[PDB]
Amino acid sequence: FPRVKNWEVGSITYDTLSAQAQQDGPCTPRRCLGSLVFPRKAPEQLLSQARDFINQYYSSIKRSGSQAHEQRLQEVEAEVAATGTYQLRESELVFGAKQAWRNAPRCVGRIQWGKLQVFDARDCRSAQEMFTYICNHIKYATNRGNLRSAITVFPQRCPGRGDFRIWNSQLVRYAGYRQQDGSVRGDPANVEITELCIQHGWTPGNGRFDVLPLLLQAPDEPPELFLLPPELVLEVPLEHPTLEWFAALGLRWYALPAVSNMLLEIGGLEFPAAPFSGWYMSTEIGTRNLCDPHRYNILEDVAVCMDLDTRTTSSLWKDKAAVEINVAVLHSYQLAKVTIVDHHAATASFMKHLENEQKARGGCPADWAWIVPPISGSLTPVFHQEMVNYFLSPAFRYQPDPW
Amino acid sequence: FPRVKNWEVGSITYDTLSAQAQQDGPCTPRRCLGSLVFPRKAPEQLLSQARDFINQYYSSIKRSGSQAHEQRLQEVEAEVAATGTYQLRESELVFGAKQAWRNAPRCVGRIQWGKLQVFDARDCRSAQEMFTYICNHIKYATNRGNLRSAITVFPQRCPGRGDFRIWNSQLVRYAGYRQQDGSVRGDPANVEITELCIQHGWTPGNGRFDVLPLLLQAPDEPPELFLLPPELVLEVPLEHPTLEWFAALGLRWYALPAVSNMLLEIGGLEFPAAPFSGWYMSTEIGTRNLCDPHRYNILEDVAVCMDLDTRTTSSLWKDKAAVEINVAVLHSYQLAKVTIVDHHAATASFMKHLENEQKARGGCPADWAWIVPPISGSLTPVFHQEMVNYFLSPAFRYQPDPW
Ligand code: HEM
Ligand code: HEM
Ligand SMILES: N=C(Nc1ccc(CCNCc2cccc(NC(=N)c3cncs3)c2)cc1)c1cncs1
Ligand SMILES: N=C(Nc1ccc(CCNCc2cccc(NC(=N)c3cncs3)c2)cc1)c1cncs1
Ligand SMILES: C[C@H](O)[C@H](O)[C@H]1CNc2nc(N)[nH]c(=O)c2N1
Ligand SMILES: C[C@H](O)[C@H](O)[C@H]1CNc2nc(N)[nH]c(=O)c2N1
Ligand SMILES: [Ca+2]
Ligand SMILES: [Ca+2]
Ligand SMILES: [Cl-]
Ligand SMILES: [Cl-]
Ligand SMILES: [Gd]
Ligand SMILES: [Gd]
Ligand SMILES: [Zn+2]
Repeated sequence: FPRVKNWEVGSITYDTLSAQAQQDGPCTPRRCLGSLVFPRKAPEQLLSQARDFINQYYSSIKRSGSQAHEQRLQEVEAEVAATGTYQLRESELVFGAKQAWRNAPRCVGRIQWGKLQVFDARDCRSAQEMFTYICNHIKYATNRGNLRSAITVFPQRCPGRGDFRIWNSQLVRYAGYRQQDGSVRGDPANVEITELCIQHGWTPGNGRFDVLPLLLQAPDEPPELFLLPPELVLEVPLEHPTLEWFAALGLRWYALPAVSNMLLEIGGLEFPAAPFSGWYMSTEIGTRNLCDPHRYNILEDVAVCMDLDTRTTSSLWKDKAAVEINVAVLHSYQLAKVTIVDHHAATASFMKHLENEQKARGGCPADWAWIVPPISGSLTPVFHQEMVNYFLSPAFRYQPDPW
Repeated sequence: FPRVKNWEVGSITYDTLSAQAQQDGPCTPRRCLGSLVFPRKAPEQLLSQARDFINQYYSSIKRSGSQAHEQRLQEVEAEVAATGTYQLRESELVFGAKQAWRNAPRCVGRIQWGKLQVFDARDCRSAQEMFTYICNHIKYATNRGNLRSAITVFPQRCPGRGDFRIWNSQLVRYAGYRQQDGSVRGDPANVEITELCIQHGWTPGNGRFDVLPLLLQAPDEPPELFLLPPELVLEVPLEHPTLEWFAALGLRWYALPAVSNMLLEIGGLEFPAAPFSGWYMSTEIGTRNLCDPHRYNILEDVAVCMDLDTRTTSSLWKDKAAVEINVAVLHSYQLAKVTIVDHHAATASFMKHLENEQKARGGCPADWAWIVPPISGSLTPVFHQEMVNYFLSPAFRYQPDPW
């Protein structure tokens, strides 16, 4: 059991849950690979994961080993012998979706993990039904700006059948257009999906903030291109409380972060289409999406407008510009009554989550590199907290792109 | 070999040097412990370490497999067989100290690793001569503000005789006076060594920036107290370029960071006293030392004087105050003409180092959590660089406090 210390307070805890880690991460005693974004890369096997998820579920509701427990087990045995897969009960699916959030080591927002709206789309067929399940997700989750966590679970993977996939990495993304001068107009992260929407017959725009269509894929069919109703996509134009020229930069961002390209794994079952959404932490927008050199890369533009000395690094013009962009994000979302959390509040809440989980299950998988915010690292309490990273199931996992 | 990606550029390398990692770290495939501050804690083993180190030395001078190379291997073999230990040649000690720096995964300053002044103190015989070696180090390294990197190597550990030790964690450190109610006047990080100085006869001040004496330990002797000559301890009064009241906070910091409590390991030999010094990166002073809640903890005081809304996190008052403190540190050192580097220049030079080392050795041991600075993380290039962490020798190691 690894000993983990908080260096600001001096307290000591032991992570006993890590002993239960299901799958293997990339690290070995010879070398640590914790900084890598991708830690890389049947029926008797499926049953072993299915059984242990069922034992988890019944333990969580006290029905440990009771009458319903053994019958659920024998039910799954027969289903897999008959079909090669099995179906989850609706409560097992809700439980599994929440635990997979709960287990996500890179999520700072997990204090909220017990509050998630699960929409069961497992009866889905055709891309037009996908699109309708999706549009209902967006409307429920946006809630006119009072954002609410939700996940929509499309049908699981099963043998011989194609897959339900959402090709977009998020439900709301801005286009990125390659151009003759080499660079990109819009979001460079989305250059690949933007030329795929264009390939599949989408006439493009020419703005830096053109909302992309959806490329939805039903099993064993090409993807179909749907346009989101513009009144369903809530956006926040960015202004600054005191810098009147900030608004003239024409920056904006969207209200709803809805990740649509990860795979949900519950009890050996795999759901390659299960978009989930919550709300944003301010640094995600104002530091990473707007100030990453390979994203909108606006930081020098703001610094020029602030009349900072951009010819020496030691003036900290980069630091001052980033702070005001983050201020603009917080101010604009609050003025628009869209849910947003600043990085100080979020990390403080994650510390409370760590304490809750220490008592609930003896530890908490956490990825320090991703929990610590991308600005003001050591000004937040998570910087001073040692963390243990490991993989538990149910889980959210990366998956190959469909194409 | 592990594949390593830079996400700003897209470039990919493979760290083939990690396959040579001798000593094991704390991670397993089950769980990564990369965020822990302390990752750890006879003839034929000594020989294999000595042989490896000699091989390194002769590769470094492009004379591998030469007559000199084979003869030095045999010579080390004969001395170990006769005495159980051996002595480094002078040239080997210089090379080994530079390689220990080169190998230190938590150091962002390693672009400089070849420029290191190595003072050989292995004939030192008393605490009094120890103090003279230390004063000569400080005088050379300080160089009236034009800082020069240096290390002084005291005698190696050997059987049947105590170690040389410097009890202080750095050669220059401010007193921390622990108060009855748990508060501290001075630097809270130095409360232990402050109480040991007093217990060993030092008459304490009552300031916040009182320079501590040195407790110097010769073999098999209690530590002895030595006062540093005030004229050898260069200090920088802190002022801000545009906030004139900042000067009235009465803050100061010292010019020379000189770590004195780590163990230097070279070719299986151990040097428990081997102080080394370079110059500061400004975030060490302005962010960690002055703004850590468990250090000087000045953030709220500064934010109040700047008239910031400290009642709500979403004002980003902490971020704004931390930036101006960091500006004051850089401005103040530049005004005093004392060497300092800001976190942007330092991290840019570290990216150059990684490219150099990829060519030279096929990889570079790097601790992401320590290389990324404590403010403005994703605004520096190292945030977006995947890193592999591992232990090479020669090495600087932690060791228990001698009391
Ligand atoms: C309720 C508000 C939420 C906030 C403020 C929040 C915050 C965050 C942040 C800042 C990250 C780091 C993402 C990045 O830097 O790219 C993250 C990661 C993650 N979150 Fe949360 N999150 C929330 C809700 C949710 C929900 C509802 C789920 C799923 C049910 C979830 C699952 C995940 C996963 C799987 C990751 C890791 C993604 C990856 O590894 O790429 N989060 N979260
Ligand atoms: C020349 C300018 C240098 C700069 C700007 C620099 C910078 C740094 C910084 C910022 C750290 C992190 C320290 C902390 O957070 O406590 C570090 C760690 C370290 N530095 Fe450097 N350094 C320099 C020179 C040197 C030299 C000359 C040596 C040894 C000969 C050295 C050896 C180390 C080691 C071993 C560590 C790891 C300390 C630990 O693990 O606690 N550095 N350095
Ligand atoms: N895509 C590539 N790299 C890449 C890899 C990983 C990433 C990180 C993507 N995380 C997006 C994300 C995930 C989780 C939470 C949020 N934020 C939230 N607050 C919420 C979202 N939902 C409910 S809350 C955002 C980005 C890019 C490529 C590599 N090669 C060609 S493309
Ligand atoms: N305090 C404890 N732990 C503790 C453990 C580790 C640490 C980290 C200590 N880094 C000090 C340091 C190291 C390397 C470089 C610099 N900076 C420079 N620029 C240079 C210095 N030389 C040439 S360049 C500063 C600090 C505290 C305790 C344990 N038990 C009771 S207290
Ligand atoms: C190389 C490194 O793992 C990569 O840049 C990580 C670091 N930490 C992160 N932290 C968050 N929150 N989001 C990220 O995308 C990343 N990227
Ligand atoms: C818990 C965590 O490892 C600890 O706070 C580390 C994080 N990164 C660091 N990085 C540097 N450069 N110096 C430090 O002291 C630390 N502290
Ligand atoms: Ca100007
Ligand atoms: Ca000899
Ligand atoms: Cl995003
Ligand atoms: Cl220091
Ligand atoms: Gd102007
Ligand atoms: Gd002024
Ligand atoms: Zn690891």
